[PDB]
Amino acid sequence: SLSVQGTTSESASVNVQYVPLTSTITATVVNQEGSPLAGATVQLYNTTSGSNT
Amino acid sequence: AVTINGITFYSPVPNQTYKYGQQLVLSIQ
Amino acid sequence: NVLPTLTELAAGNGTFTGSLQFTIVPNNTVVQIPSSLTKTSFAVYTNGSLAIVLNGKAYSLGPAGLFLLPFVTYTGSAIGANATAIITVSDGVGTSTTQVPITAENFTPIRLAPFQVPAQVPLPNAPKLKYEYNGSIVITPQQQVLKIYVTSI
Repeated sequence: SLSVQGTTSESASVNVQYVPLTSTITATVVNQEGSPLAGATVQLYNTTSGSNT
Repeated sequence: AVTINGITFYSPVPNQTYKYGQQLVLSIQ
Repeated sequence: NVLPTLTELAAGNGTFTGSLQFTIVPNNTVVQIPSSLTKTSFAVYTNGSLAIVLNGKAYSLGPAGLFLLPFVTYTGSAIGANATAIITVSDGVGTSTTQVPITAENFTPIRLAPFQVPAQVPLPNAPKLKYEYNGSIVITPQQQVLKIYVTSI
């Protein structure tokens, strides 16, 4: 808000914004048949925490 | 520039998005 | 030469004058002013676009807002000659969208002045958009009077 209180009580309502920061990691599986596998479980551990969180 | 409620905003004009470590500077006439 | 060149009137009079004639081009730059303070929301352009009348015609000098004076301050907001107000008025039946072009044939010289200062004498030695009233006005809940003069000459 700019409540510019000079000579004028000017009331502005300037919106601003912020986008959060999220990361997205992808993993892929292929074999010797050259066909992408479905049903494979892949587990991401965050190993920058000093354990397998 | 744009007259929102009396303040000739050169910056901010409404719905202005910011980034991590970005400096808002208040430029107003 | 369509503007003067500076010459003297008599032998060593020491005089240098010219002459500049002005106008405004009506602008169209659509500036919607968001107001959630009152239901009526109001779009006032950038207050004409000042120009110089040379050769009979307008050649722009840019935003006439910061140029010219005065302008009414709808909570600060500069509304003066050469605009359009697109109006969204409300009522118990709903709303209607009206439009009023803001002309300088709609300029309207009105001061609003205190109860204790004369209505038709303005104040140029008090600030243009402000004067501090020093008089006491007591409010009473059935007689809540905010006394002023809306001088409508």
